[PDB]
Amino acid sequence: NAMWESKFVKEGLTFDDVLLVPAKSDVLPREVSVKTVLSESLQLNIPLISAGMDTVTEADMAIAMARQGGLGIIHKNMSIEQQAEQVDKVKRSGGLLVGAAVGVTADAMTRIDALVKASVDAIVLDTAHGHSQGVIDKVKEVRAKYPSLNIIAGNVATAEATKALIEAGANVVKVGIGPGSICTTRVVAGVGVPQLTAVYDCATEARKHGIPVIADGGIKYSGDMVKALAAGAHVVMLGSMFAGVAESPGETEIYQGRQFKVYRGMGSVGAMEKGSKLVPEGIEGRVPYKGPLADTVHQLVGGLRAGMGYCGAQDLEFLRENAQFIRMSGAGLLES
Amino acid sequence: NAMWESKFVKEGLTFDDVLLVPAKSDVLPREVSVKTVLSESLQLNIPLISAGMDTVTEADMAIAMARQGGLGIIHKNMSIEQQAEQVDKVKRSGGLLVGAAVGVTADAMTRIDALVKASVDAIVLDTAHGHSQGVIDKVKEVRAKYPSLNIIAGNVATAEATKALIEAGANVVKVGIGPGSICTTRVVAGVGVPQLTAVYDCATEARKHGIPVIADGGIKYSGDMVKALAAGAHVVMLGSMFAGVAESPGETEIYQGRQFKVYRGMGSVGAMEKGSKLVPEGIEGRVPYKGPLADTVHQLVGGLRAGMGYCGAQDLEFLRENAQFIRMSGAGLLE
Amino acid sequence: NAMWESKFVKEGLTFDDVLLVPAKSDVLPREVSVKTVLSESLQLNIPLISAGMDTVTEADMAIAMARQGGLGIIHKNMSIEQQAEQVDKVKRSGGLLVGAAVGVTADAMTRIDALVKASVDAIVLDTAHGHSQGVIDKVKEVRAKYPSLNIIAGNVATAEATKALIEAGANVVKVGIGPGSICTTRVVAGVGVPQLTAVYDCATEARKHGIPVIADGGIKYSGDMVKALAAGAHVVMLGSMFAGVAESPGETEIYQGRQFKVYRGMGSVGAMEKGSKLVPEGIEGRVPYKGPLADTVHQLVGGLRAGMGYCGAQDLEFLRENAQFIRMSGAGLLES
Amino acid sequence: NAMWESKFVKEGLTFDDVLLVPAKSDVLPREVSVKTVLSESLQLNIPLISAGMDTVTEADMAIAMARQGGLGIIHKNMSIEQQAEQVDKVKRSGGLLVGAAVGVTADAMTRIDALVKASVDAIVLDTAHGHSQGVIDKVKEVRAKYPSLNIIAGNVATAEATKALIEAGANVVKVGIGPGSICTTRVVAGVGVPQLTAVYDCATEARKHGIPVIADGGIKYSGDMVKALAAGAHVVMLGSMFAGVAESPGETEIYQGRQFKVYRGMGSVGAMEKGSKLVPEGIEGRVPYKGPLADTVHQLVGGLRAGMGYCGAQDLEFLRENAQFIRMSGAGLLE
Ligand SMILES: C[C@H](Oc1cccc2ccccc12)C(=O)Nc1ccc2oc(-c3ccncc3)nc2c1
Ligand SMILES: C[C@H](Oc1cccc2ccccc12)C(=O)Nc1ccc2oc(-c3ccncc3)nc2c1
Ligand SMILES: C[C@H](Oc1cccc2ccccc12)C(=O)Nc1ccc2oc(-c3ccncc3)nc2c1
Ligand SMILES: C[C@H](Oc1cccc2ccccc12)C(=O)Nc1ccc2oc(-c3ccncc3)nc2c1
Ligand SMILES: O=c1[nH]cnc2c1ncn2[C@@H]1O[C@H](COP(=O)(O)O)[C@@H](O)[C@H]1O
Ligand SMILES: O=c1[nH]cnc2c1ncn2[C@@H]1O[C@H](COP(=O)(O)O)[C@@H](O)[C@H]1O
Ligand SMILES: O=c1[nH]cnc2c1ncn2[C@@H]1O[C@H](COP(=O)(O)O)[C@@H](O)[C@H]1O
Ligand SMILES: O=c1[nH]cnc2c1ncn2[C@@H]1O[C@H](COP(=O)(O)O)[C@@H](O)[C@H]1O
Repeated sequence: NAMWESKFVKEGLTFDDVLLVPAKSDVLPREVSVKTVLSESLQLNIPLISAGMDTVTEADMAIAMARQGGLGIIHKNMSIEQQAEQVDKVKRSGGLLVGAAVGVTADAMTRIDALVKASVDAIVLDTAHGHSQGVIDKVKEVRAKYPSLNIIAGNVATAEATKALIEAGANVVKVGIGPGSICTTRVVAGVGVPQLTAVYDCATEARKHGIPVIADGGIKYSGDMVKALAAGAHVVMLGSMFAGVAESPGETEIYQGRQFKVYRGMGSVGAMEKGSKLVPEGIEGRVPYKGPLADTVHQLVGGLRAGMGYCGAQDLEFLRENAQFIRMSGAGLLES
Repeated sequence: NAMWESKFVKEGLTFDDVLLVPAKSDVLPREVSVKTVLSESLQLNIPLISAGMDTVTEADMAIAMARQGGLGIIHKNMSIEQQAEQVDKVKRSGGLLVGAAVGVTADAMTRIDALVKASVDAIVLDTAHGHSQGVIDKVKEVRAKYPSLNIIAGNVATAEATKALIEAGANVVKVGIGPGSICTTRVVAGVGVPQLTAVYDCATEARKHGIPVIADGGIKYSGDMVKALAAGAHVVMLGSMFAGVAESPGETEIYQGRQFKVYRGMGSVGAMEKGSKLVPEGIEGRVPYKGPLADTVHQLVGGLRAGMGYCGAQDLEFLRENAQFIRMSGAGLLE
Repeated sequence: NAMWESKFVKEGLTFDDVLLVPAKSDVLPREVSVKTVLSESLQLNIPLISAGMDTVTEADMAIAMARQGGLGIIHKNMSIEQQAEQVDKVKRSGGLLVGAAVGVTADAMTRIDALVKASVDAIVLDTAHGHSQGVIDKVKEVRAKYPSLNIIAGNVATAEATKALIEAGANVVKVGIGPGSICTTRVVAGVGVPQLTAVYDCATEARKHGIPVIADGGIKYSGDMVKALAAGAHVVMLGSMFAGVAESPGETEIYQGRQFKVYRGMGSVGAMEKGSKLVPEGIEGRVPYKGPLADTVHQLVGGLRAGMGYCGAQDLEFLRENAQFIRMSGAGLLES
Repeated sequence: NAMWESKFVKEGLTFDDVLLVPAKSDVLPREVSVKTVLSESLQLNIPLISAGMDTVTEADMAIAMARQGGLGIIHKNMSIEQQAEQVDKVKRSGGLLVGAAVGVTADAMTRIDALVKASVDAIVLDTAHGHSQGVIDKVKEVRAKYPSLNIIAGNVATAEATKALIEAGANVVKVGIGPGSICTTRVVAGVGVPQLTAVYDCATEARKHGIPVIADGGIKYSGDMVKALAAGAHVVMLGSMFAGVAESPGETEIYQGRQFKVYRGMGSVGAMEKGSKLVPEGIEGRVPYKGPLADTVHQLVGGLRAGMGYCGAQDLEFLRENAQFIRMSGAGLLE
């Protein structure tokens, strides 16, 4: 019974547990490169992806993101025709990159075919639990039919799950169980891995195969994004930080003379029903209207450039490979 | 001086200290089995027991629990005759399982004979301190007279105490010193053991004998329940989470339009008064009314099923044996 | 430079860091013994001492404490005649034990002589910093003149300081730098030792010589007292928990229809001036009126009896020698 | 892959993490020496420097500091001619010590020549990132032209950076990346080092060369200052604690009867605007007016004297070399 003895051995770190250590630098924030290659046909100018959620990304959001040099994932809480047309809407807007989310269902192959005929640039096969035979089988199935299509699969949190996805044929792994700002998985199911540990463990494995990972969830400030990249992610995915912006879908409601938008987990009661007996693992809330996406992105990327300047990272490869962290106690959060 | 040198060596974890790690799964939440076997004559469809507290479980609660696949323990803050008819009332509802609390007093044997006569399915011999000669001796005496009766004995929080209860004749051990929501033991006495550490330590001992443990107390969320089962408990006992439901004893009070219900420790001033020099070790508060028990159980089991889904646990045995935790700092509890 | 390398090696625990582990018990709370022998002529029925502070202990408080089986220390913020008469007042109240505080000053010997002529039962030579040549010299001086007098010296926090006091001739060591509820030493001077660590370290050393220690400061609940005893103290000293009671000196003022009493550190601005260029290391505040001392004591002792019942301690010697602690994280404070 | 494996090994402590341990003392607080020598031509009576920030130090502040036995750094958010007359104003007040901030720009040498001409006692070459080729090269060039001028260079937070600044010619190193009260670096960039760990790491390197360090930032209480000196700094620099005093630049604002003063990071939007594409790394707030500098210094030095009293430190060298800390948990910060 080795599993009995190992039950409490693992330790995990999240964003707040840690800081990046400054090192010798020859490169100003304005002159560092923030480009990343997820694959030969998916090269991003900035390492940011907007979440495939129904209160985050439709055509308008994905267009704005692609123009900033990033990528948007069109969500799956709409019919096949609606999504294929959302993708097409982005592609016709001047050779912009776009991705699209698909559930591991019977109709997945149908949906994917329409998305591919619409010339999608990457499909996202993500469930709440990526380390499942369902996901593995679907990825194998899609890979066999579409040898050249970019497949992002997730979400996972372990090296073991990362290996299973890579061998099933995914060329990008999305990492994150439990860190979402709208996520209640930790409270409902008692399940999760602190996000910095998950990213580093998954990346350790992925690097062996030259596969990139996406850090998905829990990024609350630009500094967290720099941390997530330095822990080994090629790119980060944001929900909450993008939900307040003009280009995100949803009405801008006014309560108390303050403009707000609705942001909700895809595992919330409302979302789960638009996606048609599980217990909800997400909540529904309001975020402040942030204005146009461009302002949020320039602030994020600016945070990252400053981070890279301190680390002496000329490019993101250096950051992933060489940046060092120092660990602090909870009292170390107050000092900041 | 060996004991002097080891005073501060031990470390313990509570629920908020850890998360379960996802693992290879091929079983959906709806497909998983949540059945649990405590003995060959006490088999539960869901791993949930309602606390034997005078504001949590009487016959109505025990009936609603048995129907959902769990078990209620009829509290002992009432006469022998009152307790025996409560038990018989539950059994009247069509062979439902029911348990009954018994204190450790010279009274105890009389009460138990009445509960056996009324067909209890299990007796709970529990005191604040399970690792005491009094409790040991009473279990010995009860086992001698009733070879086949299910005896649950607690509360304990160490392997050493678990072993003692098992050797006396308890076939189920109840674990938890200090974790309860209404418990002031750790403030008044300075005594307690972090509940995941206690469950795991007692499980480690009890497994050697094939004896199940109950994780008793401290469970606020359904995730905490999944953590308790994964740390080695067969089943959990809840007071707080059940106290506001319609089936629990007690009047629904209305303050400022809001329906409340009173919940108190059995070591509170009020409870100790009803059950008759010790300083109180429990408080008395109000919890929100929550409607029918069924709605509360369904969310709990749902949370558990999601948990087993992420773990690949096709049943509770896999969960106890295989699930792995990861530990985090307090700053990691904020996400 | 060994001291450079060792600068950050020590770890310390306070009350909240820890819990007592239940063990096999044959003894009910009502039948355990809480008596302690500090010396052949100073035997206490309950292990409690009230602080020698000007808002805590005068004759009335020391009388009430002695009758409960404990001990009160008459404070030194009064003239010699006033204190000698305060002591006498206690002794004439029917053979009650009493102690008296003295500062390490030139006039210390004068004050002590009057206290001894008044038949004091123990003098307390405590300063803010007991590990000082001033305190050592005074203790030697008093021991040489009064071979039989009980001398409690403090306050100290290390094994080294405990050894220095014991060898200078103190027969009881009072432990505590920084844990006081009214103490700002930690914020003003950056100086302190977490109280459980200090008690255990000091006791480890004192046991070698058969000398008892007093845990002084930081006890906020009865459980902390059980912890302090289990960490090796013979007895505990309380300030704040006794300052609200009827027998404590000071006016009972009413603000908002609520009765309050004034409690202040002896290093506070107000106290330091009644004791006649240092920076204040204590504050001044209000505590709720608690009624008669008897109620507070019965609650404290009750907490301790319950603690002993859980530990299976028939007497305090067992608790000191055998009780085991388990350490918890800060999240472990919430569970309680 | 060695760097990959060591990503998470390092641990760091801040002020709230530790306390100083009392030790054998025979020296009273009034008897202790708080004098500190930075170089043979910059000797301070008290180990305190006011920050070179446009809401902390101009000539009035620098004069009041020099009189108390410390030093002020004239900030650089003003023209060369303005800075040189500020410096000359302080020197006019009877040979008081004064320092001046200089940015790392092509401008820098011109400004420094004007400051040298005005008789500065020390120049502070400091940027957000001290461990940069730009800063190294500028110190090299300044040392070459001015062999005997005191050069303070920062900010840094590693032994490696400390060594680099020393080899370039800095004779004093300023330490602190992220600890400041108005600093948002750790949130915007994710970058920083816990201030006691940084000071100690840089001290460890600098001692090998007999070079002093300044602990810059994060000091809220006088105890924090004692901790910084004991972790190996010769002296501390304060912004926050000095910003509300009468001598600091800035108008006293009155809101709801309460006198406030504005305090902002030099990397705030407002400061960056006055000092002329980077994202802001500092905030702008108000601190309470605190009256004369003298009252603030007296409490600080008093706190320090008590600290050295408990430590047995008859002087600052003993404190750096001998004082021992003890580490505590966050629950131990609550007492
Ligand atoms: C209802 C809940 O919803 C979500 C949870 C977390 C992230 C979400 C992101 C987007 C949309 C919904 C999300 C859920 O899917 N829970 C859940 C729990 C355990 C599961 O285990 C499996 C599973 C296990 C083995 N094979 C296939 C699926 N699916 C599961 C779904
Ligand atoms: C008043 C307090 O009540 C409770 C405390 C904790 C959990 C409770 C759960 C249900 C009902 C009451 C509870 C108590 O029994 N305190 C207490 C403390 C120490 C004791 O030690 C012994 C004991 C020790 C040795 N032999 C027999 C009994 N009984 C004790 C009772
Ligand atoms: C003003 C401050 O007051 C107190 C601090 C802490 C506990 C108190 C309890 C009762 C009354 C006053 C207290 C103090 O005494 N500070 C202080 C700080 C360092 C000292 O170091 C020495 C000292 C060192 C070496 N020899 C003799 C005395 N006395 C000191 C006094
Ligand atoms: C805008 C920000 O301002 C400050 C940040 C932190 C401390 C401050 C103290 C005083 C005044 C301004 C401060 C900044 O300079 N950010 C920043 C971030 C990274 C950098 O990296 C480099 C750099 C790297 C390599 N060579 C030259 C410069 N300059 C940088 C500036
Ligand atoms: O309801 C849900 N429960 C748990 N996680 C969710 C849910 N919906 C979306 N997520 C995840 O949370 C991420 C967004 O996290 P955020 O950037 O911190 O708001 C998404 O990209 C998903 O990976
Ligand atoms: O007053 C008491 N003091 C300490 N523990 C108690 C008291 N009353 C009940 N308990 C325990 O706490 C459990 C319920 O805890 P809860 O589910 O966290 O509210 C019960 O099953 C008992 O084991
Ligand atoms: O002003 C002071 N500064 C620091 N400690 C003090 C001061 N006055 C009294 N003390 C200590 O604090 C103890 C009281 O702590 P309490 O029981 O937690 O309130 C006293 O017995 C003294 O040891
Ligand atoms: O805007 C800024 N961002 C980060 N650090 C700053 C900024 N402005 C000043 N500092 C640093 O913070 C120190 C003052 O910190 P304080 O004493 O904690 O308020 C200064 O001496 C600078 O080293």
